[PDB]
Amino acid sequence: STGSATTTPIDSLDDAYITPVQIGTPAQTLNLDFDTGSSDLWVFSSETTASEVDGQTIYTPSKSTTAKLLSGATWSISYGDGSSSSGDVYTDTVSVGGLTVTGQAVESAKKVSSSFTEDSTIDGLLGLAFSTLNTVSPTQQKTFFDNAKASLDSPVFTADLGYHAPGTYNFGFIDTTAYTGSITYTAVSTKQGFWEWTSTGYAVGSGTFKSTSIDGIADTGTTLLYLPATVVSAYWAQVSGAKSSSSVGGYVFPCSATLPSFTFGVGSARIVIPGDYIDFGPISTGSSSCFGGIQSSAGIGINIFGDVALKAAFVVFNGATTPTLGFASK
Repeated sequence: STGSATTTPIDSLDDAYITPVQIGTPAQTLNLDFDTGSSDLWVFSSETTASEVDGQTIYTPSKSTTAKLLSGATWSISYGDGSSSSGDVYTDTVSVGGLTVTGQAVESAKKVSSSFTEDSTIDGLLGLAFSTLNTVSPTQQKTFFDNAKASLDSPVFTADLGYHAPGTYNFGFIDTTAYTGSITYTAVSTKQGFWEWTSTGYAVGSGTFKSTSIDGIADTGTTLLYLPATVVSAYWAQVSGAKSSSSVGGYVFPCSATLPSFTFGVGSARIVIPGDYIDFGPISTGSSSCFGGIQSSAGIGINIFGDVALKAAFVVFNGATTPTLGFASK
């Protein structure tokens, strides 16, 4: 089997992307944030504290003939940005782009933090990291991909995120028309539960590529590219007027600047992020100061190849017995 679904930016900055997902019988379609940095599929629901719902579409398990309550089970998750959610657990039929998993754990939110409430466009998350990170207790549950894997034509999914445009998540096949040149594959460590890999270096604009190992995670659920302070400083030093602002929370630059590209290494191959992808717009409405899309990972504890990096590539998440990542230009 295979699946193919379009993913759409939630706003004009590509802050996140939403993908329609069918849950239950008859189908209830919710728009979920596919997150290769986590491993819970959780939704706003009929059980979510009413005051914490503001415009989201909810899953109502009592209207699904295939929903089953997982007796006694609970879940509770906290994300890197300080957001969180928690609740109880159903299993139900879940379909993505024509690919159906029966008995998928669908985690129903009883509580969500303010950032989730305040985002009316995201109806929940669909985790695509390794199932070892799943937060269901007492017994951890499998991700959608983990459950689908054996049935897929090939044990893979691909992320093809657009810049200020829709893109695609495919399951079970590689669309050879969706990228230029060849896909370079690189090793993955699953030790921390992420799609963790080692980039071979970087370049700033037209500068010569610096060969240096940068361990980090491929994370579709993180907006920006978070890299070591040395790398990030080297980038912003090439932008006139750029500076790190503790009050704003990162590097800012004059909105009139022409941003250089940023290149990261995948083995001997190179992915070039155009300068425009690094512009996240005015720090506040009407400001002539803009927020940068490459920021320091110091204090996160891990480097994160988020959407700013991933949307410059066609990315293969290879879930074979020994997982790997592939990157191609496009």
